[PDB]
Amino acid sequence: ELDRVITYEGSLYSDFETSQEYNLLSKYAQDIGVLLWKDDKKKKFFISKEGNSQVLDFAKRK
Amino acid sequence: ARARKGALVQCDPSIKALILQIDAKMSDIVLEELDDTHLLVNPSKVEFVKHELNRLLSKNIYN
Repeated sequence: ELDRVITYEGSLYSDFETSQEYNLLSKYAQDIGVLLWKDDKKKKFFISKEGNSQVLDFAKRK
Repeated sequence: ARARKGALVQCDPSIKALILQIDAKMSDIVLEELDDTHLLVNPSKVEFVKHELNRLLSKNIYN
């Protein structure tokens, strides 16, 4: 269905060195309600434009 | 470790296929295939894609 196509602005995260790093940031993003999509097998996730700065800030504080 | 800006598009498999057809024709639309129901698209092309999908589906002479 076309009526069900949804788009979102934001940022795609990738290039994680470890499963633990990927899941840490993925979990934090879910906790604060800004994670829109993820794929554990690729270690990627997509964060809303609104939430991106908080996720970056958390990453830089670890 | 790396982040890139884009537009996430969530859609059914048949719509994903149609957007890929749009990209093949016009280029510079799809940045990444993410999974069976998700694409990363050029943010400046989102409205184009939505309009084109509406035309493809609504103006089909076999409707």
